[PDB]
Amino acid sequence: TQKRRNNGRNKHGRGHVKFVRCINCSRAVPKDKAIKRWTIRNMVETAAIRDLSEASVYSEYTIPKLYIKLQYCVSCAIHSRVVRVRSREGRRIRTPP
Amino acid sequence: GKPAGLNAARKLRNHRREERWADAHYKKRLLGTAYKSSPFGGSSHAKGIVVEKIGVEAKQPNSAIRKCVRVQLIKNGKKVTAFVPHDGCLNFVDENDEVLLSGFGRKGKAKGDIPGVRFKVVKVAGVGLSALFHEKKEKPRA
Amino acid sequence: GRMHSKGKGIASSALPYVRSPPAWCKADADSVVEQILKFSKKGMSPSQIGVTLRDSHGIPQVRFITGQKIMRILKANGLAPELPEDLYNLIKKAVSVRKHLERNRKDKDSKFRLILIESRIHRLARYYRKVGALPPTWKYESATASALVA
Amino acid sequence: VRQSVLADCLNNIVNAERRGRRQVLIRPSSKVIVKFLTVMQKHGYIDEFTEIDDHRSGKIVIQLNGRINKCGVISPRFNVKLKDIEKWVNQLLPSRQVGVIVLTTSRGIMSHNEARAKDAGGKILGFFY
Amino acid sequence: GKVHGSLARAGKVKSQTPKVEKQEKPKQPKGRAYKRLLYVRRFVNVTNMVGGKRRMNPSS
RNA sequence: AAGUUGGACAAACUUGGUCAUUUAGAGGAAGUAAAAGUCGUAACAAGGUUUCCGUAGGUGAACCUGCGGAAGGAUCAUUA
RNA sequence: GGAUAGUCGGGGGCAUUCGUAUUCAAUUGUCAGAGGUGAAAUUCUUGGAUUUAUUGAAGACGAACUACUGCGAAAGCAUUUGCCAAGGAUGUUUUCAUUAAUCAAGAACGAAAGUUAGGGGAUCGAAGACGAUCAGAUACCGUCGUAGUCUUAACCAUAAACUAUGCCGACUAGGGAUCGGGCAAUGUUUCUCGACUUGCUCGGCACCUUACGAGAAAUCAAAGUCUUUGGGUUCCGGGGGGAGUAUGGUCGCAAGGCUGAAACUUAAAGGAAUUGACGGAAGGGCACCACAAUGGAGUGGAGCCUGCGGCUUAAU
RNA sequence: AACCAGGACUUUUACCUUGAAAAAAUUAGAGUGUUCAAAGCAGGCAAGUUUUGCUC
RNA sequence: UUCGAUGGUAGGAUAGAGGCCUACCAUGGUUUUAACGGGUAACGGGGAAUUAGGGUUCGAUUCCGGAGAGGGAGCCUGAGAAACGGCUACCACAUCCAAGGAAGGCAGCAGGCGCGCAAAUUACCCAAUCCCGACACGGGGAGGUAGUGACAAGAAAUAACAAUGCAGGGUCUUGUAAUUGGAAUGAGUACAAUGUAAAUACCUUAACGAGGAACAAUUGGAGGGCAAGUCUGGUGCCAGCAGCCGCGGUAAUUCCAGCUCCAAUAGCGUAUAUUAAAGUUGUUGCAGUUAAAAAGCUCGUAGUUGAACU
Ligand SMILES: [Zn+2]
Repeated sequence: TQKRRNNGRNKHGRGHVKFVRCINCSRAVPKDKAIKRWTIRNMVETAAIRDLSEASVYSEYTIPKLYIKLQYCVSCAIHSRVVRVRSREGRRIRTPP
Repeated sequence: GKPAGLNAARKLRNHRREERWADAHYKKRLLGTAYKSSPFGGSSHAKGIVVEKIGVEAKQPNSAIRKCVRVQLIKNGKKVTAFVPHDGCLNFVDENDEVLLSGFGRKGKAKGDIPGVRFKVVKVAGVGLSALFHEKKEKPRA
Repeated sequence: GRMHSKGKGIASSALPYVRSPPAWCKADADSVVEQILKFSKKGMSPSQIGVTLRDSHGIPQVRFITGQKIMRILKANGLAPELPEDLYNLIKKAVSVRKHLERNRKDKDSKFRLILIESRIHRLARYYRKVGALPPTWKYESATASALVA
Repeated sequence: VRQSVLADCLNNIVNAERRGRRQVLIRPSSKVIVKFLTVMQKHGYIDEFTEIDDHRSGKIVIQLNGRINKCGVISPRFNVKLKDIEKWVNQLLPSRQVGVIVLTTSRGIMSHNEARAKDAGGKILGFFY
Repeated sequence: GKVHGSLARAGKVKSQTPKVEKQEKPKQPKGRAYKRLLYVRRFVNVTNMVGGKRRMNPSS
């Protein structure tokens, strides 16, 4: 029974896709079949901005930030709750929440 | 799908002939299993020489002693099994009684819960069945 | 569908319903014939010259005026090439691929393309042999394909 | 490659009739198609049809008036004798009074009843009802 | 296919069922007479009506 | 006429080989019908190391692992 | 089918440019732990471990941009540049004129792994080596590490080699995105063309709705135009095991590949979907026969009433 | 010459129609009262002379 | 393809054509449209069975053609035989034997042994059909006639005429009748006439010729498929049924005994082979995403299919 029309991943007009590695476990996962998530974080805590401003120079200069991308396999994404099992009708909703 | 040309008779006939062997009925009928591998040679009835008696156990969900007999065919000497229809006649059917065997109905398949039985006794010692159970005709002297 | 491809392109040319030269195009049906003969004397392709009369000279489809095809006109006038245009072009392409293959020994894609061209050239040669446009003994040669193209 | 233009014409006609459209366009055109259309038009299943004559095989625009359940082709065109007409009618036609089988006999393309009157068999082209 | 069997227990019941006697009965015509007889009593002489059961083998 | 020299037809017999069938043959490796026992998930749930395919090694047992694939997955989804 | 013009493409081959990452080597600043795991353990480290700074070498690989986007017959293809051969679509009043579709046989290519050798071998890593782990671990886990992963020249020939869906041709409903091409804009913008937007069309990758229609249903713009059954053409199956097993033939140096049964046995295997049940699955909650609480009282610890099994007797 | 008529006219077919030629038994089926029937190919007149025969 | 396989020349042999054979000369002939080899539990056909159509199976067998007389081989006579109810030689059988020898063939008609699941009289006749011959007359186990069988087919006998309390129904009408009398009696027993070569049988036909043992009609089933039992006694997941499901551990409608009914009827049942079912062999007319099955992809030959127009 074909659960998903995509068969679990988006791939059309192609025969092979270069695989990548997971993060929590580092499993072999296809590039499209993986789960891509964005975690844009700051270099300090929300409560550490005041301490940094008191103990910084350069006239309260803008604190930088870190952009990193995470690739999760199916099992790790489900376990880490970044991706969860949905109902049959709700599976088709590809729009992010 | 299948060719639909006015001159595709050879292709249709060849495909039908090649695929006809898939059917079990055609394969049996054309391989001569009723004569070579079968205990008989296509005969409806045959005669045999009794060897012994076996109380074959019944498979699930039953458990019974069916007082079957092990027989040796007269024409070939091979050993097969036979079933006694009437009840309690085991003492009546002895060994080396020149028994008469026939099929059972499935054309070479086991009947019910007893594996390895395909033949049943029609006549024994020339007196036949259905008479020694009602005491209509008694067995002859041997 | 494409002969040796998965494409289904339908690009072509739609000839007009009219079969007559334009009003101003007083091509007089003989100056064009002389122009075609001059364009064939150098040895240009019949398709290429027909393009030149369509673009530079401004001549309509040459049949509508001259009454005969480009190939037919030059054949009647005697300037008939030894081999058909499509036959010669395919042999040229096959020769070029084989010359590339003998240098680059690790081009399996080019070898496959060469095999397709060899299939195409043989089928076209078989048709031309059947139609009688060529001598009956026209066995295509792999070693002398350079001879056949030139 | 197009193997039989008659099959394409009849498939287009039956498809348009199922869709309910009152007009249908058939490309290309041939004498067999014209003869088949004439037979069904004479029998009353087909309204006027006009043959657009370009410098090609041609095109046909047919006015559909309903009252057609199914029109189809019989491929390959089996040779049909006089005694085979009854078998073909039983196999294809809904009954002995409804439906027409078109045969290309020696005297031309016509219905099975007319061919039977002509006392000449031929090859089966198709059917319509 | 199992090496197991008690040859003595065969025909156990047949040797212990008591044998009863049979009551003599007058002759009943058979064949066409029986077919005619059942036809004569097939729709008229009925006591199993009221329900439509038509039990030709009554039980009590 | 019997007999005799040559020619062919040549039945049949010895010696060997080949073909089809059958009968042997201890013993070795298979599964099916299977006395209690034996046995943990290898698979059925995230079957408790997600599953499966090809390939190679290793392991009393299903099997474990390396490489590449598929979801028939437990994800059709991160546009910020 | 062949030209011809602008193109387009992570299509192919050869040469060539760049990138940091990993590991290693020298030297320098320093000393207590460093690694690793849920917790460990092994190993190395006051001899200079880990970290940090400079230089150099090795091979592998092209992150981010990387997309329900592109190319290739498929397998597959992602750093720059140059060369060579080629390909589809588009435009075309370009050329030939049926030159076409399908394939038994027959041949080219054919992931990864496997083989023969040479070169090369950083990381990972079959086999293997150790230490927790449960009762046993022998496997998962951590470090090291063999063949292997790279390239050259020869092999084979299979995978869930998938779109579980052969190829060609015609018809069949609504929408919006998307790649390539072309047509039109007294539309915007740019130091003669390009970028953006809009409309039309052809050729692709797809998506949402609907079901006239199909199916056993899941679902399907094909799996529709099929009891109203016929456009053309290859491959393949006839209940499950036995068994892709034995034997036979054939290709390969080999592992193995192709072809490929019978006897015997079974009344069922199998697909879709529904309802309960279960999950060391998730999400909402509810509970001193659940926990948190510094909990309070206790039983169990000593001895007795009463009842239950063992013992005795004849009945206990 | 051709103008009229007559003999041959398929280049070569497949296809369709029809005809010739070709066992009987069999099958379908026509006719006929083995008392019906399976049958068989026989049969029928004529009810007042019992007809030196006729008819399928 | 030698020791003839393809063709040519010449010759021999045959009744005659011919590589049928011989000498020479060239290497030819068949074949994926299946040559060659193998199996056939294969004599072929008219035909038979099933029956929408299409199809599938069978044909040893009343007719036609072919081969054979245990197995081959050779030959005389004769127009015609490689004859076997003609002969010769060998092999395998069996045979009288003074041990020197002769010698024989029922797959012809009856009959016997054996293999067998399986198949009949060591009967009568040339009267009908035709055949042979020197022939109006002879012969014909060809053929006809009869005898025994369980079966291949077609027709019907086991009866019906009344009184009978009641269930009734409606003074009209069926029922079992522990009952009787008169009616219609047909098979058989037996001399006649036909029949027949003579007989058997058949039609007519001297006469005798049923009251309950009359002159007793049975085979399977009664849970479903598929029709008919929660009726009674015995065993009790045992005995056993049971084509399949399924029943049987004391209330057994399915086990064995009584009763009743059901389908068929001188027939019923069982086994095997085949057909319809099977649209599960699909040309008509199957199916290939997930149930069995689209080859990893591409080229492309036989093969199939092939745009429109005269
Ligand atoms: Zn992971």
